[PDB]
Amino acid sequence: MEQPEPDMITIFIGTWNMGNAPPPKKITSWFLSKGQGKTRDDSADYIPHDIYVIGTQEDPLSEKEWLEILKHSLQEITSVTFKTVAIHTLWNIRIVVLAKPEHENRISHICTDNVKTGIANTLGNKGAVGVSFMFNGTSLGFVNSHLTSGSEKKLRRNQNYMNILRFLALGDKKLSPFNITHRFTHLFWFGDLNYRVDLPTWEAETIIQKIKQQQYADLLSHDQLLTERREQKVFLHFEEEEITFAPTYRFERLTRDKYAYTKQKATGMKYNLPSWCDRVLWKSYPLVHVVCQSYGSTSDIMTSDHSPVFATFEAGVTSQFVSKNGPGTVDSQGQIEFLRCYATLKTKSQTKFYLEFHSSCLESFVKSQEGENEEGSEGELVVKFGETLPKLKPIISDPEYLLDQHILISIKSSDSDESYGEGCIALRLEATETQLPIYTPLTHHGELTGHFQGEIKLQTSQ
Ligand SMILES: *CCC(=O)Nc1ccc2cccc(Cl)c2n1
Repeated sequence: MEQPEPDMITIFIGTWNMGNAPPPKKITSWFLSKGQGKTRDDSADYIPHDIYVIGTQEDPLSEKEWLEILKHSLQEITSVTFKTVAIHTLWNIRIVVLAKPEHENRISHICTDNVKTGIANTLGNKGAVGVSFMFNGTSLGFVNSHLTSGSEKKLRRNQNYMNILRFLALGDKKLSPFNITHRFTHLFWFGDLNYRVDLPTWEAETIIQKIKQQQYADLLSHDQLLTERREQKVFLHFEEEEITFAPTYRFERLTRDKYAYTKQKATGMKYNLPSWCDRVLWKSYPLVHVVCQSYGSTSDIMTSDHSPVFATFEAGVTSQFVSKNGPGTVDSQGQIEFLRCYATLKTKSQTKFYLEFHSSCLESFVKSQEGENEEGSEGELVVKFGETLPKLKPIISDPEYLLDQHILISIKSSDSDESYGEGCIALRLEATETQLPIYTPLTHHGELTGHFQGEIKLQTSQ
């Protein structure tokens, strides 16, 4: 009588800087996506999300204490006893992953890790925790980061981001050229990112007035995370839902009627103008379904100087496919061919380069011959592969499997074997047996290093 495997799941993401205070007795509004912003319909209150991922900062509770509160809260809402997938804490930064009991046998390869940011003085409370796992055929990653505080420290926040994405060891370790920004079908990155509204301190009361009027436009135009992202300084190739809720920091505790922005000994004589510190971003592989269903803040949880933030997503997932052939052999009906491909690189290096193709649809990664270096008009390096690239042999040829897969590409130096650029190509093509354009930007350490473009021709069993 087996339940069919899902094609889509819903995921709840929560971030809350708890301000080193215990929570109030009731926090269900958080998990219901109720308050300000893009909120969830009342008619969905009893429908459980498939996965709940809860990130805290300045969390004063034990793992045991917080798990008990979380599981009781979800049982009250849904009448379901959720299973603990993973819990990991670095200092007072914590991530909890809970899942419906029906998903226990769909989840495998659970990993946790942390990154400590800063050196000496700036090492010891900021960094990130994360969790990854497989959900049937779909790889999921989750990062909760508490970045450097202070309105004048946006560059340090951007440096913290680059250290976390380089050093957090999640996902398939065989994907050696790839950082967490390429290892997952869906990656969610959330936390107290600590970016501020960059307006003069003497405009504090003006800002509060704007908030009371629910007029966020002239504040969001100065939000450091939106401006740094627009300038490609941080979170390149991530998405965020439009913000339609009030700044979530810095509140007087025990009400939400008052923003506490003035400099005090307790703040290091820093101002904390109202800001959207608490954020949820994501990055999914090309042409995979991901839709943000909610993004908002609670109004009734007041123990911290931050309000909790929620976001919910409908995310596409795939099945664990088994044919008569693969896994454990190739299906010769299938092939992936790359035609007239070239990489354009920002590097000044004059080494030869080769490609590596990594995918779950291959028995193991494939290494190309070296390309032929030319100079582009505007000074650049162009690495030409012609029709020289290997024919990739997928393990399963069924189009219902193969059209849902992705090929990770690394371009590596022949001299050093180091990646100069990583990217991802979807096989969700408009046509099979047809030459079609392909394209990915290439990044390294999450910054743009080039592009890969050319044509693909996909052979399936149909
Ligand atoms: C966390 C260490 C590790 O290697 N995890 C791992 C291994 C294999 C995987 C396959 C597919 C998806 C994921 Cl998330 C995997 N993670």
